[PDB]
Amino acid sequence: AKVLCVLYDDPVDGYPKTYARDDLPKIDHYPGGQTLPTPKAIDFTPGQLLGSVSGELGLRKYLESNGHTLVVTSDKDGPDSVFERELVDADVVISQPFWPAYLTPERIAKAKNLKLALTAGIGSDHVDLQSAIDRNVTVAEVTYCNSISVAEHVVMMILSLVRNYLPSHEWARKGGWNIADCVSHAYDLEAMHVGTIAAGRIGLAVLRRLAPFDVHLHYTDRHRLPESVEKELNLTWHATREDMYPVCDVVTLNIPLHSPTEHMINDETLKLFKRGAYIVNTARGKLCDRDAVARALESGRLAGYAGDVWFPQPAPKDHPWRTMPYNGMTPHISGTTLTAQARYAAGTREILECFFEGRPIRDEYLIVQGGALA
Amino acid sequence: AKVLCVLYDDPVDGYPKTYARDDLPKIDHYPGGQTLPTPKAIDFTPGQLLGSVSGELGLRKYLESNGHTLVVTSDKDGPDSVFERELVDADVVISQPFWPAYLTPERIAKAKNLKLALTAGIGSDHVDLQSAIDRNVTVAEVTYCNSISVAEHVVMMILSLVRNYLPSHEWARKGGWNIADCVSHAYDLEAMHVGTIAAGRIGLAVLRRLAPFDVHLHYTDRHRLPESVEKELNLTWHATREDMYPVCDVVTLNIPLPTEHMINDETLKLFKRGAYIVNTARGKLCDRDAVARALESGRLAGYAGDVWFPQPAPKDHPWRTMPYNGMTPHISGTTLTAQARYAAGTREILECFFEGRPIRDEYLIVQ
Repeated sequence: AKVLCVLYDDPVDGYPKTYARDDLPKIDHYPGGQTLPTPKAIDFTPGQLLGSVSGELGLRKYLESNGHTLVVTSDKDGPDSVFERELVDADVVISQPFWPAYLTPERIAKAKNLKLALTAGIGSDHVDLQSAIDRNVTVAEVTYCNSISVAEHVVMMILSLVRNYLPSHEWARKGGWNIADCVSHAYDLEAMHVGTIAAGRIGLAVLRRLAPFDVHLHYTDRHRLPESVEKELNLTWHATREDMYPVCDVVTLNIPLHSPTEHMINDETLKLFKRGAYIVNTARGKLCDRDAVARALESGRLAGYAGDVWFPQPAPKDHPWRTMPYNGMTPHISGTTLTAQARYAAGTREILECFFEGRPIRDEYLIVQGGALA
Repeated sequence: AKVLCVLYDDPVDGYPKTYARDDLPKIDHYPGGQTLPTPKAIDFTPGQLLGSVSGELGLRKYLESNGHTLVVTSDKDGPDSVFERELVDADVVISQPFWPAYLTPERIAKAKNLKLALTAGIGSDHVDLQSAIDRNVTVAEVTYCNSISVAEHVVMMILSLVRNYLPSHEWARKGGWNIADCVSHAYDLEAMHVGTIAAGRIGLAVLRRLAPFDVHLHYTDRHRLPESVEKELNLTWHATREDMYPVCDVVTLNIPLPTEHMINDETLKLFKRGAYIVNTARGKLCDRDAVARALESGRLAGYAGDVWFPQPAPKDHPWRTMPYNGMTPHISGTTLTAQARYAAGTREILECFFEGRPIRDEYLIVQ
């Protein structure tokens, strides 16, 4: 079988020979009881860069020693890409949400051998599920692999925005001091009101991490949490987003998106936010209208905006979110720390081991199986 | 009475006319039950810049309407400074740890009217306590005013170091993308081992905030915590600092912090490869060049903090540009929120002092 794996580029100075640490902290299960990936062996050392082209998710020795071929590339866009060329006979397709190879209906029609579409990470919005069903293609992902990673990124960005960390650090780097210039936009997070639009794996990990900061926690969702959990973390429920925005000092947008309406945060909806509110958006770039946010930060209606998702993606070099006032942006990297890479590389092999050996793939990994959802 | 108050400079662009928000979140007491400052009135709006010379801690109308003198200045260094010249007849001296007016024994000897040395904030290391004791000068501070602020700064700096936030943000700002350059030095904080050198108001606030991240918490101190509290956060006790270093992925130095170059080339050999240090206690707790060398060789994966030696740091201080630093200027306990609290506390203390009523017990260092 031919396995076609799309990964992002190597570092500027080349693939790393040495790393900052020797191993990763021991973790056994996710919050809720789901165990970490359980392949029968790995050919990488946890902590290596696996999501880049030279890392190959640690898969080559496993597949080549079993008679399979592995084609790794970063060229994924357009009909003339390496991906679309190798896709015609590819049995398995692997890519990450951070550098995704889209399986459009057109492309699936061209994939005459396709049997398995594997997401090295979380999310399958790049895969047309209807075409997979019609072609009996299995669609799986490594569920829960980086949910905690995203939650850490969010809490860090909340603190950085409220406390004015990034301009303050620049004063240190440029050789200045300027205490008053640092702190005239700096607040404590304590006792602020923080709300999340979804209480999933990410949203609930964020809620638990914000609690000891003595903030007032709010949330909306499709579906309420048990009042067991609402009691434990002393949460306020809102039936709609719009009911939650005006009471919140900080709003975080994560997945799952109940109603993915593009531009659901725009100039009109931003009138519902308190003056000087903060938004942290890791869900999707087009959830917020690009210029409404930029206007809001330049006018002071928003006191800060941070996130790692953009539109378009990757962002052009003059994207306003790169340099607008009081932004805490990073590239799309939050769920691909070296730690998260070890988990979804292990999960990728566990899925490939189950697939090639004819064993059942984990129930929680499956999105589409044998011609229907799973 | 003449009140001499030293504050830091206004912003480069001038004193602000408008602010990012209209008010501050309501807080009633600190962890432990101590209530926030309770002056009989404040003449400022919570959220204004009060720690700069034009902010004046909101005090001028209060002191001038009562017949007092108020001299505000930012010139505090050397014998020819406004502070040292105005100090000879000063009854009250006020300054913040972030821009401290040092009360040396020489200066205290020159202050023939001095009766109260007030810290707009926490800490009196800039005041020679023996000279204050020998001369019946009261030393007071606004206890607990910014302990939570510092603790937030520490957890924020820990996350930024482990996840490589600042180089990642720099790639975005410069127009790059470079996912692998961002994340080839980025890890999760979950399940790491984190230890603190002191479990005081700050150190214990840091521990409580790290707990839901599923880290393994360690600590040393002069006195153990109650086993009620050691349990709540699954703390591991260490009798000495040295015993704590080798098990820690992250080490934080907090006050009340051998306390002078206790982190040096010999001591750094006790740390795990890829350890992170966050130092908000004092700049000299760490040897300046031993830390930088450790970052250049890869023994340390990150160092962040807001305290330096010397202070303010000269423009070529190595900590400004060394690899994997998360430094800020000395600002962690002077957010607008903390300013509102210790400006109110400063007035509460001055009201008690001039009216002859007892100062709060928890405010007093020397009486």
